[PDB]
Amino acid sequence: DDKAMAGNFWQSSHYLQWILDKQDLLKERQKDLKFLSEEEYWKLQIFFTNVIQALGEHLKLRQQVIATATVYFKRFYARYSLKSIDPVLMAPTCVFLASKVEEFGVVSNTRLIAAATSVLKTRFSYAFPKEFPYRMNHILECEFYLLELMDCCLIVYHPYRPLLQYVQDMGQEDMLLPLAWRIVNDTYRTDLCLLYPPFMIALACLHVACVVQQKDARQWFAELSVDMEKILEIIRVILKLYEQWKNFDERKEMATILSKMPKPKPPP
Amino acid sequence: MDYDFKVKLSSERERVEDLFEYEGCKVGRGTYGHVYKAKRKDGKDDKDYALKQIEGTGISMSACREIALLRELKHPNVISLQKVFLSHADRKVWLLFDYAEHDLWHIIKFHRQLPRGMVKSLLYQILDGIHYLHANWVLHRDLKPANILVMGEGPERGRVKIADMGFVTFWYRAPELLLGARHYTKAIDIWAIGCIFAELLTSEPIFHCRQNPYHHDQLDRIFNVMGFPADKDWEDIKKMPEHSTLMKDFRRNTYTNCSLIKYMEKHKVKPDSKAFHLLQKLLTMDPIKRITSEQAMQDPYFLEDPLPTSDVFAGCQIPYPKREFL
Ligand SMILES: Cc1ccc(-n2nc(C(C)(C)C)cc2NC(=O)NCCO)cc1
Repeated sequence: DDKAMAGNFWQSSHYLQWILDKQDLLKERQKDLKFLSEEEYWKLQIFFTNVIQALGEHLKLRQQVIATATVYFKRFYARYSLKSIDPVLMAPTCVFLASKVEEFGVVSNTRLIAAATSVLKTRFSYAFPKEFPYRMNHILECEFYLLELMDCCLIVYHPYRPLLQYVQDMGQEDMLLPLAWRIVNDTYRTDLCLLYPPFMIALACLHVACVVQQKDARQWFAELSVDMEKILEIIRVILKLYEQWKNFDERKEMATILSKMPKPKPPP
Repeated sequence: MDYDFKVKLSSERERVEDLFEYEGCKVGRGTYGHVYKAKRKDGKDDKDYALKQIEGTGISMSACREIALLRELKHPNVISLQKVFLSHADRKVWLLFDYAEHDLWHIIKFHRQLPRGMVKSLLYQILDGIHYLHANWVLHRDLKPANILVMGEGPERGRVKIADMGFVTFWYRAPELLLGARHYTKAIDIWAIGCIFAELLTSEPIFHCRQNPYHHDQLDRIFNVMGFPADKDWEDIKKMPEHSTLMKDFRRNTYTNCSLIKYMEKHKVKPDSKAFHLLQKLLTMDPIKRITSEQAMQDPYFLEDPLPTSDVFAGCQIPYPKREFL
């Protein structure tokens, strides 16, 4: 058995439309950088990446659904501003839609909202004093805006499948996989998934996993056939994020940072 | 939400009513929704389009599944999604497909015999299309003459397009599903293609039957045509959930006279023809003894004169009635 469109990545809508050029991404970001510093924008990305992981965990969705919900979120705000739709509303909308795409079903109108409300209250009260203000009609409306901006591109490929295939090939699943898998999770704190094919991210995470546990895989890697200059770019971003992580007190800074986000203009 | 955002997207968004003329032109009323023959009002197109309003409102499993899959799929023989309209006013979803004037149900209906160049052509493009979906682990799950669309006059003259319209016919259902197998497989699709091929050869549904997954009479007809499987023909028939029930209700000696050769001889098809030999590898009772779509495409039936034509009609005049509105 196997999953639908598993080996179609190179003719996929992910590849053909949603691997963006970095310069275009940072250009459209300059809208929100008049209200936030470079540092503060990436801290938000991490924060809402944690919001999405917690929601997915409360709902008991598998890791593949959480990653798809995250990529939708990134896709949206890669193109449009933080003022456009409240990211408090977008995050549970991304999990909702992703859960329908990965074939786990419609989350109940009661369950999705109780999920949103309980997770912001319990795990995120430091950034959110007030209870979750949105109801299911706001979710349904947002979902409609989400599907439009993505040009109905729903199938998302991730690094977890090729990561398992490489580590099987190494013969080291017990030794290297648990850690490499965890580094893949962490990459979602960054723009990587909009800039590199998922297999290349996989290799980079596998490489950091090898350095960490001191396993020599010099020749295995050189025996592969890929632009290593690209894999080195990714490895640099992964190493970078672990220094960002270290210096960032999500809990002691996010309420101030959230207050600086641009405001959704209301009707007159 | 930001107000400038709402109004800008609102202004710019393409609407179904604005760009397409479809009122009165309802061609099908399926279980997944209603299908319309749609003319493009805005200038540059005399080409017609099939427009589908997905039943229900919002993004149901059905809606999300169809959008997601067909937005990725790209093959000449699988039907192609041209555009999605999301209508905010009433939360209805519209899908735009290439309009297909014909289908194998109406073609087979009309001949109540088909030329053999046409049969072979039709079969090869079904195999081609199904192979693509199967390579992508996309199972059809309900192949039959009405889901095999054929493109009428224009740039894709005679090209088969595989679809899924939606909606009692267990005539195309493999025997493992009648004995209660849980999952759909690639082999289940191929059985149904064998049924379609026999029907193209003879114009009669091979396993035609009068109106739980178990169905006694559908099984009887299969056995009347194909004869009762011997243990050695299907060793894991014993593993099937309804095998006890099968052994209760049926006796193999009832079907001693019955075989595929004898059915197909009776309808003027020779049992030493390449046509017949490929049909038997398609209509094999045991799924694991059923050849793949790739293998059928390699069969020397498609090398024997006449070759598959790209145009199923091979230049000739299309004598089939066009689609009536509803
Ligand atoms: C819920 C749902 C309904 C139909 C489809 N579907 N699937 C296919 C295959 C043959 C490529 C697998 C084609 C379609 N849909 C259609 O062909 N729709 C046109 C009129 O309904 C998918 C999902």
